[PDB]
Amino acid sequence: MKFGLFFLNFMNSKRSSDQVIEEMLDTAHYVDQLKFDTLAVYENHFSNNGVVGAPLTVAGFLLGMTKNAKVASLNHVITTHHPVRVAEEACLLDQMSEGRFAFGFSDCEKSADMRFFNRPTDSQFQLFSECHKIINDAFTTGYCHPNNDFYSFPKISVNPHAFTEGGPAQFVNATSKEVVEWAAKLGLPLVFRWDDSNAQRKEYAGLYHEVAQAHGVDVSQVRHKLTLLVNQNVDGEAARAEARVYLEEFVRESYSNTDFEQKMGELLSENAIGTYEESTQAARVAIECCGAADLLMSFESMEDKAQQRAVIDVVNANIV
Amino acid sequence: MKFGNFLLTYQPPELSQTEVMKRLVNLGKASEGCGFDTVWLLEHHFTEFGLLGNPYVAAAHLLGATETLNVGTAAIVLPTAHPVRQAEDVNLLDQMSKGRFRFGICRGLYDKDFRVFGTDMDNSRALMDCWYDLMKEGFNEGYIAADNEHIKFPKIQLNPSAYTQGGAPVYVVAESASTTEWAAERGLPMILSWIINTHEKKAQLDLYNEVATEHGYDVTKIDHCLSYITSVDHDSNRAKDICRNFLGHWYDSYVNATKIFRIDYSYEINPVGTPEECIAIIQQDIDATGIDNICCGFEANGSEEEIIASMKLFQSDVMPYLKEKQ
Ligand SMILES: [Mg+2]
Ligand SMILES: [Mg+2]
Ligand SMILES: [Mg+2]
Repeated sequence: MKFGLFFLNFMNSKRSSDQVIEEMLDTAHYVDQLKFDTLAVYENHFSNNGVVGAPLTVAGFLLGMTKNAKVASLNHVITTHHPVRVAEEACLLDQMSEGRFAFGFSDCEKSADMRFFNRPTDSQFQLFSECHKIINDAFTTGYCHPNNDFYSFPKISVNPHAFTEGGPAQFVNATSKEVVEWAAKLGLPLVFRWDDSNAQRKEYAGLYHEVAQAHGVDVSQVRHKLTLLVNQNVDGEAARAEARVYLEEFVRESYSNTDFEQKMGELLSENAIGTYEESTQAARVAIECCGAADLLMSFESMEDKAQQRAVIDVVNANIV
Repeated sequence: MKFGNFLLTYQPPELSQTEVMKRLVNLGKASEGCGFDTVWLLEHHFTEFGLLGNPYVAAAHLLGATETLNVGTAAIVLPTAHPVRQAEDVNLLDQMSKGRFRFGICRGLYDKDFRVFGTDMDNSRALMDCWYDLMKEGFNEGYIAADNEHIKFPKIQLNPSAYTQGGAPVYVVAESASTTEWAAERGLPMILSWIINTHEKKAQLDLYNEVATEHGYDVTKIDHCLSYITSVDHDSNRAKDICRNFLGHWYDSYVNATKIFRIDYSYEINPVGTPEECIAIIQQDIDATGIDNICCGFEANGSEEEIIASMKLFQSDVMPYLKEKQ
């Protein structure tokens, strides 16, 4: 299994956006020299639950400041963006870094954002799919030329052309059965989400296998990823209390149509939170449930920097 | 005196895209050592005229790789991208780099961009003005809302907050008198064209000052920039031939970009020739304008080695002698 880190960049009234960004950079510098091999950036807009709306821009900075880690967008939302901008940017990151960028992308999880960006939700998946087509055409051929319900313009070279043959590596967020099936058909790797329940991640993993086999796609070599939150403290109760405060707004924003307590309790027990023992066991269970090959962890909920670095260290030693 | 290095990311006939991108990276990284305090990045789409379509992303890379170097766009084509996404980009650059990003903007010259990105080139002026007001609102207030003829969206919290009070410093490529006026009304510095002569530069600044003054800005403290095509060589004619040959290829590429779906005498009004010749041309402009920020493009020079050599000769034999207006 390969291990990496991801950054949510959640802010609050106390932890400002300036502070979280600075913390992300410092963490990136810190782990670049360790065994973690990827640094991924989460995309969020208009709320405190994530201060980075342009993960590709942040990936550029992270690539310029590090030398070893692969840097990735964790869930760049293509559905609400112009696919030519996305392709150009991803290719640009691939070129500037000589292949150290990996393209984690996603469909839109917030209808509000689709509305914001004047994209109809009724044809969401169709939109998503046409976007990806344009991006992939560019990645694989250097050009694109759509004439569909959403984009129509003359054939163009999308510059710069990719540095990596076939474009940078891609992976898609497992956000719906629909996307999961689409990915299996294309043989694309998935990223299972820290905020989904283990039952839901297992369901997605199963569906992917089932669809791939059904269409005869060889996915024996696909490496899925899993994201998980990590918060370790010998006082396990203190770890869960701290993660609770950290996640409260997120659950209210992203899981509004579900019981708050129930959802919060599940996130706290399913993510790698609590004592070292609890945290590690949760992580083993989550990997087993979804069969991911690679694990991305977020250590951000630990407010104490020294404790956070010590936990990153214990994890690193344990890979190593 | 401040010095800027412009990178066009232009693809000359003799280089592949991959070579061009590697050179972009290397040139950016070598600028500070050559005495440049800022690197300026031009935006271009779908043609060899310039391979960098996303200068915010290239700026992020260069800023991540440095500590004290400032990096700017010269310039972002304002209208062709969502103003909210651009405000998020700028604030992220501002925050990550700790205030080293410089936000140069323009109306946009190529119809192809509007066509693909779905914007109406016919309204580029209105769009640039509109987008700027929305971004500035975000920079200043931390939120943005729109309900106009160009765009509409609900009030949203803009993340992250600006690092620089009022947002990253804005610079404007003023291609028209009206653009000059627009910049002056907001007290924004301009990046002057390298294809107009001293007289024209002084005129443009005179028009600008009239307006800025009326608005209450102190015209002596606005960071306007003089831009130049630069080729320094102890062999005058050599620099000139190289420059002329290069512009040949480059002008054609320009014309081609305008149709996908002046410059000639340039050498005479630019620092192209011996360092002494370069000093003379630039000082003439400083003297007439009072500008103290000199921005030069060295790509016409050849290979990366020749470009760097030219940069170093400018650094050793030009930079030290230029003087602020008396
Ligand atoms: Mg107890
Ligand atoms: Mg070659
Ligand atoms: Mg000044």
